[PDB]
Amino acid sequence: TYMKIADYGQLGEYTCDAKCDAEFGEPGNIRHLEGKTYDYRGVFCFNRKNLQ
Amino acid sequence: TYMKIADYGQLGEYTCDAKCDAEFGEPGNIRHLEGKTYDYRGVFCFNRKNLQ
Repeated sequence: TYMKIADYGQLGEYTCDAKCDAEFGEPGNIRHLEGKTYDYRGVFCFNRKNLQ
Repeated sequence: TYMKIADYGQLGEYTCDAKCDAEFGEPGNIRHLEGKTYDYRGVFCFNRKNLQ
């Protein structure tokens, strides 16, 4: 698994220079998603004399 | 007791040189049998003066 940072939120807003506080902004998502892995295999035979 | 192995089995068969296997053979017998032993004894007497 791994992280999938989606979109940075809008944090600042350019307020007026009188208020003694900021204003809330939109958050960001991280979307911790995963993924699997597959396998590959096979076989093959032989004789012993027919190979010597 | 002692061993009495009867007869060695027939193991090999001169098979064809294509099959990836042998063929089973007859077994052998061992006949763990026993035997006892007998005893032999007797007595004979004498006088004492008549022997001096």
